[PDB]
Amino acid sequence: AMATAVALYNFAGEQPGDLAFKKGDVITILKKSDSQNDWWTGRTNGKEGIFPANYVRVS
Repeated sequence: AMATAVALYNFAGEQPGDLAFKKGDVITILKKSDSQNDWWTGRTNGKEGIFPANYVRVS
């Protein structure tokens, strides 16, 4: 099934297409790369968008 990750920090998701979340939220990964320097794509509590990979820890 899809990868999931725990948010290590808040992210305000302030630009278009971003996913906002809070520390401790469980993010469903829609698509990721193999790198911590990239922008990954996720979903949490009914919204979706992009966020910095290093803000989460894949479970």
